[PDB]
Amino acid sequence: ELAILKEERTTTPYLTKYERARILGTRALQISMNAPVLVDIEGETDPLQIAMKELSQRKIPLVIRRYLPDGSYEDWGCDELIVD
Amino acid sequence: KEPIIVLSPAASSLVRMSNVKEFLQEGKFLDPSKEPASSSNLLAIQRKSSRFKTPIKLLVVDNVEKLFTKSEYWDRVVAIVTTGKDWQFKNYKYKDPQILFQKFNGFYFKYKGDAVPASVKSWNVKVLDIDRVERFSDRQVVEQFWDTVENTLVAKRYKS
Amino acid sequence: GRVLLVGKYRYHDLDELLVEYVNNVANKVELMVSHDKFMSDSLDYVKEWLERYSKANGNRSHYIFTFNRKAPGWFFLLFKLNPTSEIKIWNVKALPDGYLLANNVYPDTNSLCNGFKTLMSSRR
Amino acid sequence: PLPVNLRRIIQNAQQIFHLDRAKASDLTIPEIIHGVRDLCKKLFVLRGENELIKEAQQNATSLFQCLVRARLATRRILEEFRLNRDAFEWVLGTIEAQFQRSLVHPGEMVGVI
Amino acid sequence: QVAGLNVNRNPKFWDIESENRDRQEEIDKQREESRESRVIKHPFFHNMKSKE
Amino acid sequence: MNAPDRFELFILPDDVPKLKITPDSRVPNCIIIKFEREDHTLANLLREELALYPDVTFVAYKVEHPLFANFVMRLQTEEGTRPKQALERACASIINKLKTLDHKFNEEWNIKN
Repeated sequence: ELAILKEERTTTPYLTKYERARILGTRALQISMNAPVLVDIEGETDPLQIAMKELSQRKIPLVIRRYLPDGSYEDWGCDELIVD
Repeated sequence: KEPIIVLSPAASSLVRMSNVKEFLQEGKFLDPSKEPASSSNLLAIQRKSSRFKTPIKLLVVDNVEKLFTKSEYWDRVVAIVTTGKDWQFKNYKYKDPQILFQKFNGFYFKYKGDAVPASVKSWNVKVLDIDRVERFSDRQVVEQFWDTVENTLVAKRYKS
Repeated sequence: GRVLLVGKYRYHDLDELLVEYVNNVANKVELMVSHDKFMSDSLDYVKEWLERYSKANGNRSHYIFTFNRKAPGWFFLLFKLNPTSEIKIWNVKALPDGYLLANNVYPDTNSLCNGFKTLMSSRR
Repeated sequence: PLPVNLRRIIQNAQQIFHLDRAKASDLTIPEIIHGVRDLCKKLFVLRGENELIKEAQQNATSLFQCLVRARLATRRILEEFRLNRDAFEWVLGTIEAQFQRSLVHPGEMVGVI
Repeated sequence: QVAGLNVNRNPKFWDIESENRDRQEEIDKQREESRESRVIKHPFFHNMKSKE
Repeated sequence: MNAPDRFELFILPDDVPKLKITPDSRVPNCIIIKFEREDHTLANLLREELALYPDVTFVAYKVEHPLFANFVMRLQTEEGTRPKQALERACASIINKLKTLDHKFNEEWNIKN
């Protein structure tokens, strides 16, 4: 009902800076709470740096839910949003 | 005698023998992981430049063990592509990376936004960035690479 | 792991291991296949062909190479001195530096053949 | 004040591709016309196939399209800037990407700003 | 000092066999552990069986 | 309250080496030397002595921050000469200059006493 189908999604296909910041913060917190890491870590130790490395490779297992003003929403995977 | 361009046989290299021709010559970048592996370790490419009246023919070599029996071949080397790995240089003319990189042009290809390896930052090599999504900048990156290579070729007074 | 071991061979990363071991082994396997004395068919067919060729050419000793289907990465060296001599099979391992036969490393297929002939002459 | 600086893009292209020298361009006129015409339809401010959405999208970029067509005219490209082909696709791609990067981000608290 | 109790374990009135059997049951339970899969990031790495 | 101890300007901690040398791989035959608990007094002397050697092609130094007592020096010699040998030659030469200066001053002072 409220969910919007993937074919009719009309929001921007890019990761906004607020979404990028929130995704990085959440992923860093989750990694700091011993969540599995989906990318190989060479010598990195900072959770924020690991989160940025995951984001650059489109490996973050999170979904953005963008709320339209009327209450409907669109679910975008972080692996399908374009990041600068 | 055609000049030689040396590529890293590492599997993590963004430029391999499979996609080197379409990248350096045609200017279009393809992901080498999806491309099938190339059986031939020798390839020839053509470069068109405003600095030269005629296109230049160059030889691309992945492994120098079977193609660098003579020392005079090292005089033809105009570019070296490395993945930041020390073990590439076990059989090279200068087994130490530093001296090799002051005596030869070193290039490292990385995706835009990725962090440079520590050994690469400690070496005298150029850094070339390829965007993951937009494909119009591939020609620009190739142009930078060829600008450096052509500067080296003109400095060597090569005849074509 | 920071250190990788394949038998006595020691490597430091997956790419180093791959390039130094697997590529060299594949090149040596191709050289063995491209060699004039190679036959990839079944072992029984190889034995039959060797028997026929020895019977037709009983003035010389004939040796051929074939795949070791039971032990991957190896090769069976079947040689028959004469039609009256039994077919003897020797084990050859495809190593990065060459071929291991009778605990001896031969850089190329021709060197392996020369070493096999020298071993036969010395043991004779 | 208008988005994406066109003069900077053009001189960057000239420096990148070495567009000096009296060399003749290989850029055909139909390529210029069709490239600029197609570029003036990829400046997405609003997504969607709705007719009212398309009308709003066309309205939102009128001044910028006027700027782009003023700069990337056929005579100016062939004579004043002397771009070749590769420079031309590079300029078009850069214009599109920079315009996409210059949009406002949903979630701005523009009232406080 | 583990079996510090002085309970008479006479086989006539004590089922030594049952207590022993339960003892290997609980010891095998202690031996029981858990294992999980391994995840590696490499272009030529694939989580497949030998036949796969 | 937060003022550091004054003896930290010249007293060297046990775990801190007086002199750390690391190569500079960007250019051939170059090293970076980090002097601890030193300042312009030694640095300027060494720099101006080394600048006169024909086999030294680049010498410089900088004090990163006045509140920390250390300086870092960049030295880069010709192909034949190792930079550390040039640094040793500079030190010995300045020592000889100071020695002859002291001898001459003593002679003059005795004459004019």
